[PDB]
Amino acid sequence: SGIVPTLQNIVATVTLGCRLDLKTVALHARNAEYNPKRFAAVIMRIREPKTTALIFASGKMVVTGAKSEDDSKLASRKYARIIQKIGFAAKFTDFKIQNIVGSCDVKFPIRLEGLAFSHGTFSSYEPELFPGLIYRMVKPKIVLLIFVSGKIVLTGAKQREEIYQAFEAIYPVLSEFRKM
Amino acid sequence: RKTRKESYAIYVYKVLKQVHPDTGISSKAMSIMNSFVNDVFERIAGEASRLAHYNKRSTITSREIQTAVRLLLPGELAKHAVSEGTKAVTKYTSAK
Amino acid sequence: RKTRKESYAIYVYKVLKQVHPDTGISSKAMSIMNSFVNDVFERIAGEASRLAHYNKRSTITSREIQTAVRLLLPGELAKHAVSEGTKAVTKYTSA
Amino acid sequence: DNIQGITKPAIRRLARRGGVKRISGLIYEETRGVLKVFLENVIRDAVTYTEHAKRKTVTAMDVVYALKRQGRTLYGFGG
Amino acid sequence: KVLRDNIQGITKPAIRRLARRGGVKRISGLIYEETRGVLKVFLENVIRDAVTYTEHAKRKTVTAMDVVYALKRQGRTLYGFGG
Amino acid sequence: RAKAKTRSSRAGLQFPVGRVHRLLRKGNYAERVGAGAPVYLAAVLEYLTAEILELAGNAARDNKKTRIIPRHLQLAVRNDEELNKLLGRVTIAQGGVLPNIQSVLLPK
Amino acid sequence: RAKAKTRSSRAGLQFPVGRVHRLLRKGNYAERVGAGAPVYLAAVLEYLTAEILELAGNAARDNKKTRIIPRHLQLAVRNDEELNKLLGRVTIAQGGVLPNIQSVLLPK
Amino acid sequence: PHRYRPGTVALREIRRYQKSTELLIRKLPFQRLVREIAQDFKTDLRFQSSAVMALQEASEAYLVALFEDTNLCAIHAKRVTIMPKDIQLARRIRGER
Amino acid sequence: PHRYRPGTVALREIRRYQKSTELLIRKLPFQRLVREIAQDFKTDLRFQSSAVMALQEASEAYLVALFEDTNLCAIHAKRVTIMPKDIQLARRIRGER
DNA sequence: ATCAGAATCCCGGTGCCGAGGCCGCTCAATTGGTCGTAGACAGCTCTAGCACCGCTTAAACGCACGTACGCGCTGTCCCCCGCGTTTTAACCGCCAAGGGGATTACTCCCTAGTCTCCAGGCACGTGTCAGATATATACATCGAT
DNA sequence: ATCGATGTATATATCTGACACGTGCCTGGAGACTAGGGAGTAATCCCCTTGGCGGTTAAAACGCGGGGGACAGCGCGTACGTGCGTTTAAGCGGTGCTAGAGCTGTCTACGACCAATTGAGCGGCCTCGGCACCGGGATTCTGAT
Repeated sequence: SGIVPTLQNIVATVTLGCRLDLKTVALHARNAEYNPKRFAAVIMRIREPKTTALIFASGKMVVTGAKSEDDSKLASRKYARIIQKIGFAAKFTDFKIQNIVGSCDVKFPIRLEGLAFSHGTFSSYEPELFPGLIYRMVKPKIVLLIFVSGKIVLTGAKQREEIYQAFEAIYPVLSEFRKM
Repeated sequence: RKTRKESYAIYVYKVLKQVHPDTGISSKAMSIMNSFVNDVFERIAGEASRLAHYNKRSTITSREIQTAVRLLLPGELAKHAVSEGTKAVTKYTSAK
Repeated sequence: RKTRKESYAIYVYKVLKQVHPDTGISSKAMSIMNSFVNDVFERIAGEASRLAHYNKRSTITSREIQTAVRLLLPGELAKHAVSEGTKAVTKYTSA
Repeated sequence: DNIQGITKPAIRRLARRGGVKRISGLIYEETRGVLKVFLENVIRDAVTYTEHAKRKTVTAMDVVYALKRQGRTLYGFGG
Repeated sequence: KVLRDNIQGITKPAIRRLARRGGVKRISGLIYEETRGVLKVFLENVIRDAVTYTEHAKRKTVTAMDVVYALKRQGRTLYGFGG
Repeated sequence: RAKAKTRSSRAGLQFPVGRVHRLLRKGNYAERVGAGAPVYLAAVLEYLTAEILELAGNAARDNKKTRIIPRHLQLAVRNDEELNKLLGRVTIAQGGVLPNIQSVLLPK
Repeated sequence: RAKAKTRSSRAGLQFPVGRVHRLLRKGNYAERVGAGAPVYLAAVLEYLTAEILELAGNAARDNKKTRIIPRHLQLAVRNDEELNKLLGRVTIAQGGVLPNIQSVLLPK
Repeated sequence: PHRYRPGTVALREIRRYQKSTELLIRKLPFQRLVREIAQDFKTDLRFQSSAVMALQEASEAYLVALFEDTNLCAIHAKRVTIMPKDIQLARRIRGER
Repeated sequence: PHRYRPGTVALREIRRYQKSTELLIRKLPFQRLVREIAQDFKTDLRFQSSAVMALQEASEAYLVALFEDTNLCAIHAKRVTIMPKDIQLARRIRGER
């Protein structure tokens, strides 16, 4: 194709490795939420840059909502220094970028019915229970959601080259399955 | 010549003459009374069987019949039927 | 140890793993399946008892159970249940 | 077509015994269908009871047992 | 011990919730006392039968089985509590 | 061997306790049948028969008839409150219905 | 010397022909129980279990939950026509209802 | 001439047929209906007379009770005339449809 | 501000409570009602937890089926509101009165 | 109120057939004895139901307000009822036939009962994984805007 | 038209108690052999279902005027739905304890079984009186006035 898919959600996980308490993190931060019946962990949100915070008492840190991979690294660093200035010891090891989410538009509709009938083992479409079409090729572990409009969103990636190679790999079949 | 088919006809007639010594009863009404007695017998014996199976017992006693009567029949009817059954079982035990 | 209490769980479990070979089943749905099997057993055996007492027979044969199945179960369910039962009785008497 | 033999006066007589003052004109075909469904159920169970006894006549006791199976116990024809 | 004013513990929102499961779009105000009376009648029937089953067994605690038999006796067969 | 006093006379019943015992044993209701169970059951059957026959004789006298017909048994059953609950799912043949007309059908 | 063998295997069944036979004899259903009656009855119980569990597994797949809960059995029973006729006077606990709204309550 | 108001002789007929115990369907058309219905289930069937009579008493008791419930439906809808939708409501509330 | 029309949130509650399976009556007031009702029949009863759960499932299934029949009665009378006479008609046609 | 007029009810008479009573018979209940077993009672364990107490928070409750719906009224028209006339087919009675259901007698094979034996199924321990539930992205709907 | 708040259908994360499964045991189910009686089969008989003829009359079909009831439209007012602040009690999580469920052991009362007796109950026959139909008079509602 040629267009870079715009990265939307960069979900990563960093280990902290320490004994924490929930009331002190819930009270010594800003814009946090704790509902005990839903989770035994405190939820929080940071506006600059936007990333939803997910704090565990076992020394675990889950970042979501970063705009890029370097944004996720600096967000995990910010959360780490938040944990250091409240009074515990946070570190920056085992940076696991388990989810990379990117979106773009091909600007042309794609005929879902043709990809459902030609690739019935690869896809399945029903109009009232799932408007999106699922596609899974074999060289990455990847789930695809091509839409009627032609919207293409990728998720579950570890590096953005996977979304690039999978977009250039799915571009031929939607390129021979145009619609107006 | 034909099979001696069992029937409650003479007992319903005796009870009718006990409660109404001049009133009689038709044959179709006698068949309705016979099938009524058979139906209520099958209901009380079926629920007595259920009561014996629920409590893992093998004997239908008068307690099973009393509880099955208290289950089947509505309130004042069931209390008077329990009174009649208890009087008759005590009269049967007082005799040999 | 508590006294042995029989149940139909293992069988309903084997039927589930034949039919839907990957799904599980909750224990509440298990108790529902056990009480369903017991209820249909009581229904068919009660109609077989009535059929044996009506025709002055003292045995419960496969014919009494088959007629009780035709009386208790609704139409297409009764045809397929009669077919499965006859198939099983033939496979049992052949062995 | 003997289902029509359940005549409009007969359905009117049944409704008068049911305490019905005024009867619409579409009542009769639905009542004939309802009666045919009822008789189909009862006759199916009675013929099942007949075939089980290896008989070929439908006795009154088969109809009575078929009615008790539905829960419409009937007095006056044995039991 | 001693219990009273409990049929009104079957509250008006609870009756409205049961009607919403019944598919009822709009409820009169006189519904709730009628529904409380109906529920009281039903519970009296089932509980009277359950007590009779309990007594016949010479017990003093009403088991789940007793309720299930009391509902099967009334044609309200209930699956999921034993058999 | 003394004079064989009928069991029904002992219990003070008209209904046959021995026939009820034979039907309880041959009906496959349980493995065993206690001695007081047919006595209790025959007493209950006699009481219910006496109740229906009393009310049916009352209905036949109110209709100024001597014999009880199915119509009188039907009036007796459907006019009693508890007998209508006991025989709610029971059709009495040749019995007809209760003479009940709804109020909105009666005129000015 | 036929050390290991069962009746369900001979009848090609998973349901126990021995337990069903013991329950038929201990249930006081008749004086005697034929040899093919528990085989036929276990086959019928197996078929009805297979029908309900098949429809419940389809409901579970449609609802994307692998485990079978009471709600899936209730949806399977009330959505099948003939199983709803077999279990019309049966309450399945924790089952809920069918999502049915009448048309006159739905708006413009 | 002379003419009754519509519904007076009808109410008198209600009183007449609630006073009587006779069969309101005629015997032979009902017997033909029973045999026609039975024919599909099994060919070459006979019927005792008491069987046909029992079916008549059950069918008429069912239809009379259904017309009482239908009348309750019609009175409930501020009507006196029974419609087929009254029969459908009566059969749905009993649990037959 | 914001305001819904009367009846849209009602249908959303209909869809919610027909989609869900929980018990809609609260457990302790129902248990207190069960114990007061059982008090008349006999004294010093102890209720198993499962017994009260079974009574609650059966009672709510009974009330839900009665409200479905009540809704049929109300729609039959060209209404949307269920009246107590709808409950009385449903319970008489069922055979409870 | 009143009066003609259908329609139901009471009284009496004729008939008729089915309910009541009587008698022979036969088989099913009774009585007397024996024997196995089951359940009534005592006693021990230990489960789980009740009673209470404190905290939380979501549901219940009271109220304001608006509006949609139940209900009453009016007009219309349509379609069911009341009735007279024609038709038709159910009903009664009477007869013929035959067929199948009930009966009895003989047989044989199929199931209960008993003993042994072992291995399926149940209770229990345990491990792990379906469900739950928070966050982007995307989409029907609903009603004020 | 429009828009945004609200549910909804797929992506990952961890967490948890319930569900899957693995194990020991034991008691219930299976193999084997037996009698005996219940069921299968064959001939018979009779009764009761099927089928037909005939008439005849009471009931069903049909036509038609009209009246009254279903039904649509309309107005209104009020009762019920919706939303919001408050409070109340349900739910949950521990603590304690003890009634009573439940199981075990024993033994004796009690019910199955069996043979002989016999008398209650059933089948059959006969008769008479309760009931049903018919005719008439009297009363009871119905409807226009």
